Amino acid sequence: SSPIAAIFDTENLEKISITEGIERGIVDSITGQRLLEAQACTGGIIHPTTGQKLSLQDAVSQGVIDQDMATRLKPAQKAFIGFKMSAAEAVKEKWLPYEAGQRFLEFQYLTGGLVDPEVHGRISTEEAIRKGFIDGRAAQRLQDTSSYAKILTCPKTKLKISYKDAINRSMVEDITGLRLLEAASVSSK
Amino acid sequence: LEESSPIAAIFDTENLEKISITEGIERGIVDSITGQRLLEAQACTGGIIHPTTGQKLSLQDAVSQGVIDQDMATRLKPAQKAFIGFEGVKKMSAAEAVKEKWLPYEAGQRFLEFQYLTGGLVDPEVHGRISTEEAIRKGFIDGRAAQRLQDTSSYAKILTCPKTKLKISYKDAINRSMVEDITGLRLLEAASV
Repeated sequence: SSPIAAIFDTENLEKISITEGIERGIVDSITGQRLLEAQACTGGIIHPTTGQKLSLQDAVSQGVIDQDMATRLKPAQKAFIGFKMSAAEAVKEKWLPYEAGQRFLEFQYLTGGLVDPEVHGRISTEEAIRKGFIDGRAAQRLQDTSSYAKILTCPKTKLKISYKDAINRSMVEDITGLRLLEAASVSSK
Repeated sequence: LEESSPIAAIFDTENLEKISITEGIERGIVDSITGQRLLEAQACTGGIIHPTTGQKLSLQDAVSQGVIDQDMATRLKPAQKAFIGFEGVKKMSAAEAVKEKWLPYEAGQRFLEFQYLTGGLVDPEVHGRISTEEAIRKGFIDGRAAQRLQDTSSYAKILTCPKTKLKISYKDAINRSMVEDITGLRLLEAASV
């Protein structure tokens, strides 16, 4: 699946970047950062309208994310370009908290499979196991997308949801092909 | 296999058909305690598994859909809590609940094993599964408890295998289960005696 690219501000019926969603207060800062991390660790920050995958520096330049966010996303981008080492390895080497490494791997798994920084390519879970990125247990966890940590506050319902839930709830924009997550100022629940 | 999806339902060998655990109990091919435990394994891992759709259900919805009966839903509350979390007194995970005597050791242990065998212990905080390393980090279990979970071969035989009627562990159940072709749902065979 494609990563969630941007936010759909239901109340204002318009697509906005995750950053704007945060600015508007309809996507909390943590959730927003995590959505952005999901982009960085899977190829790059997604321009909300062009769909172009961007490096953090270009994202900042294009106004897709601000400098502070760019800073906080460094580990996420490295989960893609390498720390080269992968997020799983960074967690092992005490460079990245488990929580972070786990979501990065889930972000990658849900979007095509774990990323192997060394080749930019994705790899099968069998290969990730072989590479030591994950063990069979982690593989079963990853494959069981229904049990992913509810690390996001659904911007619309305000309930805790996983990134798989987010993808499930996301809608695709008219052929930009971009996956949008609806957001509201207050819970729709 | 060391880990796998939770057993979802029963394959009634005599009738060559998949039925819910509840139905297995009803037809007397799965005893109520074993059936309850198979259901606990589902409840503590996210939800009662709908036998046909595979969707995870709250106990309430499972009762509403006839997937489990009212009395069973009552008996499954602790297992569901093993997933959603035990009221803080900051929700407690199953392991913590055992420590605070809120959950009998046996029930807690069953739940931890069910989770472990199906991907990893559940962190009620984020309602997701975590590596054992992380569970240790969170203080859910210490190395000793982690070692116990790892030795799946030594899990208590808490189930009566629906087919052989012999006592087996959940690990055994998963190893003796069959994956239903189209659905990917894990079934345990059951026969009458």
